[PDB]
Amino acid sequence: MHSLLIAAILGVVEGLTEFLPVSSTGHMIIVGHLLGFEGDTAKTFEVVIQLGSILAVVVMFWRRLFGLIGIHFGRPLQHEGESKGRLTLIHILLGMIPAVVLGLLFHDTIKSLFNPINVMYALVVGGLLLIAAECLKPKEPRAPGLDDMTYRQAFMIGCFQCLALWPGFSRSGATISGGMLMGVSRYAASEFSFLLAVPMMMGATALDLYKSWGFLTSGDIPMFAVGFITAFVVALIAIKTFLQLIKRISFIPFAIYRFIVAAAVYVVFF
Ligand SMILES: CCCCCCCC/C=C\CCCCCCCC(=O)OC[C@H](O)CO
Ligand SMILES: [Hg+2]
Ligand SMILES: [Hg+2]
Repeated sequence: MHSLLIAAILGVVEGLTEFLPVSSTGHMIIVGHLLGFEGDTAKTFEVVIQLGSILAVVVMFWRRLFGLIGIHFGRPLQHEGESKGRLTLIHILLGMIPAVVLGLLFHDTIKSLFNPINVMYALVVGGLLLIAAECLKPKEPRAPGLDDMTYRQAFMIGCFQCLALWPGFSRSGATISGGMLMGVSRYAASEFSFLLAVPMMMGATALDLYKSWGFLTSGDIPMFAVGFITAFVVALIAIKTFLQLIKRISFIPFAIYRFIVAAAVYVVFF
């Protein structure tokens, strides 16, 4: 069946690219164009399989996420840092504030940048940003572990998340670049962007799901669900592999891969 085969393909695409700094949105417009799945019903499909990849972070950081909102499951939480500090909900809130304000104020304007030419630019520019963060970051990270992050690092990563409102720029790309430029290690910066994505994306999809709720029907449920859990399985493999891969690899190959994806956006759409 075409409808479910496509749902599984977009599902693997979403689950790989959503948290890799490679622009899930960019990959979605190419593949959706190559599959023929591009209508209003596709943009609502591609936002609900985002919740699938969301759930993966939720599963992977279950005990950490609940500890931030005050629910400690009767065991000490695992410590990830060189200091006696602990990531707190304030870190998350500072990481959310700038992009929330800017995203609210400029909603209509942001929506009008969803062109394929803007996504092409955001792939190149965000790749350059990754290169710059890799070239400019300190020799010795100030926050080697997630629990070493400061309010200032969290807030600055939060301002960098405004760049993510640029369609194609990749939320994880913006926030990991900012993290490394603020002396956060690749690993903790990845971890912090995944944690930050949870409130960000769950309010993003909820917002999109409300404004686009009219499209959903009874028959979407088969398609909407095959993509959802595909994005969940793939994201769980992607995130766990990425967190182990980035320990040894840098972001240069992702930046270069972004440039190849930019070329594809031009080949496919122009
Ligand atoms: C859904 C469309 C496809 C999704 C696109 C995914 C993006 C990956 C692109 C570039 C990263 C390349 C880096 C990953 C390759 C590393 C493999 C490897 O073996 O490197 C490990 C190294 O040996 C350490 O010890
Ligand atoms: Hg350099
Ligand atoms: Hg900002």
